[PDB]
Amino acid sequence: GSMKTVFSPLHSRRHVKTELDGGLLIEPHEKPSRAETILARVKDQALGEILEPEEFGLGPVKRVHTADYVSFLETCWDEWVAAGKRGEAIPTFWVGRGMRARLPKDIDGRLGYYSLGADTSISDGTWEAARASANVALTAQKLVAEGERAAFALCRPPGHHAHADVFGGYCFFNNAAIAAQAFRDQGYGKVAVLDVDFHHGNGTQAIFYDRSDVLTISLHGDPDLVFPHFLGFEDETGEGDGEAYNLNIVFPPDTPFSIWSQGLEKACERIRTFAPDALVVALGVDTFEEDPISFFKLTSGDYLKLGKRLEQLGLPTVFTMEGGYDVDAIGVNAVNVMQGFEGK
Amino acid sequence: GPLGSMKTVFSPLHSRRHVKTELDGGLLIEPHEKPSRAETILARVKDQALGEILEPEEFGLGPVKRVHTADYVSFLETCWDEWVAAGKRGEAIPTFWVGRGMRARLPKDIDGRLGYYSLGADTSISDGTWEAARASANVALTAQKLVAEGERAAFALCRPPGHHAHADVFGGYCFFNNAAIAAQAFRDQGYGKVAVLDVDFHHGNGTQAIFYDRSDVLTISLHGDPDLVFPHFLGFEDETGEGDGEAYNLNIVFPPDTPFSIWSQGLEKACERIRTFAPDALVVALGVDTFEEDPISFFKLTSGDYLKLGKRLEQLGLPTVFTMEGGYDVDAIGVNAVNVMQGFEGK
Ligand SMILES: NCCCNCCCCCC(O)(O)C(F)(F)F
Ligand SMILES: NCCCNCCCCCC(O)(O)C(F)(F)F
Ligand SMILES: [K+]
Ligand SMILES: [K+]
Ligand SMILES: [K+]
Ligand SMILES: [K+]
Ligand SMILES: [Mg+2]
Ligand SMILES: [Mg+2]
Ligand SMILES: [Mg+2]
Ligand SMILES: [Mg+2]
Ligand SMILES: [Zn+2]
Ligand SMILES: [Zn+2]
Repeated sequence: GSMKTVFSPLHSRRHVKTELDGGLLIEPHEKPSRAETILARVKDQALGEILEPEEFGLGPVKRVHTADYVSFLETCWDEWVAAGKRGEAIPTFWVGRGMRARLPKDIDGRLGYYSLGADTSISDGTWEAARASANVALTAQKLVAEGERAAFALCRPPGHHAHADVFGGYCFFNNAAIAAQAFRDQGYGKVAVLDVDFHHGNGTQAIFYDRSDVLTISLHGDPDLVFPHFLGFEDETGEGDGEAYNLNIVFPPDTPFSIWSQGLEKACERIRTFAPDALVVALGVDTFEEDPISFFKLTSGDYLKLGKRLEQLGLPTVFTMEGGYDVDAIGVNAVNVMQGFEGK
Repeated sequence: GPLGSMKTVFSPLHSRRHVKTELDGGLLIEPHEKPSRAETILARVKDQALGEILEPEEFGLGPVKRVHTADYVSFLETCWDEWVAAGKRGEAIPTFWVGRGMRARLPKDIDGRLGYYSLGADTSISDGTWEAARASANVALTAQKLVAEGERAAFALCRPPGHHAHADVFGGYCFFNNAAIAAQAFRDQGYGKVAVLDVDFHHGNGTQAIFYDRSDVLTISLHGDPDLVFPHFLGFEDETGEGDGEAYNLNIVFPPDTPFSIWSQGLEKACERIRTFAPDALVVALGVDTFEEDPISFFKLTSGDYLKLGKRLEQLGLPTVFTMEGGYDVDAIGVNAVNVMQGFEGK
């Protein structure tokens, strides 16, 4: 069975040089070779047709992200350079506990207001790559809505950590949330977003937190121990009409696929009772045993089983690429999910 | 000239805080809040024979914990050790924090705790930060005791500074809110009410937050517009307190190129608010980064204006503790800070 992949070469326009890590500025983990290695394996395995995204404009993006946030991402680098800063655009101050969530005028204050971390430098081309990556997800969703059983959105930058008006965790536009909202806007009554990336999809959770029409599930490492730290706990089950439409399943270091799979089954069962009309899978392969910044122990073969189990949900499915940082295996791992899904 | 009567408290342990990196404009550069700041001010204290100089008494963490939460104090004692133990190779700097929409929930990992307890990433923690912050609170508390025991005023030559630290948040180069700690010590010793006046260029956000719902401590700050400058998310003029504290916080905000003539009009307003409040003691959070030559200032105070500031503060007629806050160590840093004390003493 074949599956189409949407890939944009514009991802390379985001090529930052610094990442704040352990008190030093290091080479960034979320680097362009990630997207190129997955794309190469897609070709090598003849998974299916590869296409460039169509341009949907900011309309579908602003169905999820606030107008102010979108404007800020467009002008942030220019404002940063104009203000005389010499590094890449990195937050120095933020709304600390006890302060007001009030938007200030200065670039440093806006940059903290709209962020949850300092590891996600902004520079020239970030706006364009974030736009292109959102259009990648939207093209995959159009492919599925127009007849494809599934499509692979090879997004870079990733998306699942981005709130309606907060960037961080290498994410700017929540590609999965945008594709989910695209389904809803096109008449799909109910959408599930399943987050199998190693880290919590905190952005997706926040975006739909008070809603029952989009079910949000994430499996991830314990946020007591890893990013995002301040969301992702198992007591976060929604609010208002969204109560019982968010589900976090956390795991500790050294978790093997046998145990992680038990969490997947719980997720799948919650999807079954929810009975959605479409599925968005925010796919990260940083659950891999050789991932440099994560502590699960999945093997490359386990990604074939993952894709097989997702296919058994029987839903229209859009895969949005999130994390995964072992550059030798990232291509093999991600395409294995797709090949698993296609019965291979 | 003869030795004056304004005593200065100074701890050599301030040099235990001596960090190598500061995040600024996307670069890790040499920090702006250097040990030479306190040494150069101290040299002017000696050179002007302002008064006796003494080392602080050790008061212990008790008076610190009248202002700061126990969890936060424990965090600052262990932060460096936890950071090294987790394998980080740089100084201890927040990478993630409680962004809008996330929970104010304390996590286990050192990275999460660093972010939970911080409002900024320009304030690296390293070895000796705990000890220097402790010594600096003791500097303020020794100054408070000197005034409680009979002195009209004393100068707490604190480093690191304190006015940006909340009960459980550090940032803006500050760890323990020395001014607040001294204000609470006045209160704990039977002074019915205390006013804390912040003349540093930046908003005293920590002090405001600490007493924000209280009427027994009046908090006033003059500062550059937080729309433009740190701390950005507090310090606006509509923050007037809450609950019992309503009308007991006053922020006085100024734009770029503000001259002493206009800054003094806000100082007159602050002094009037202190007069009708009628406190039993006054704590002045003194920054000299209002100086026209301070690299982060956009006020136009001259060195002579600091003499006029000190004279005006004396006219309040209050028992007064000065805690040293900000001010870059351009050549005149000590001239300017000590000018405040000499003007208070009648120069
Ligand atoms: N310098 C310190 C950064 C350490 N790592 C932060 C964890 C972010 C996880 C990102 C991800 O993998 O979930 C995404 F897909 F969004 F990129
Ligand atoms: N790399 C970014 C830091 C730029 N600096 C602005 C905020 C520092 C204000 C501190 C102060 O002057 O109020 C204190 F008294 F605490 F020292
Ligand atoms: K996840
Ligand atoms: K939901
Ligand atoms: K001030
Ligand atoms: K107050
Ligand atoms: Mg600024
Ligand atoms: Mg390897
Ligand atoms: Mg950590
Ligand atoms: Mg009275
Ligand atoms: Zn991840
Ligand atoms: Zn200052």
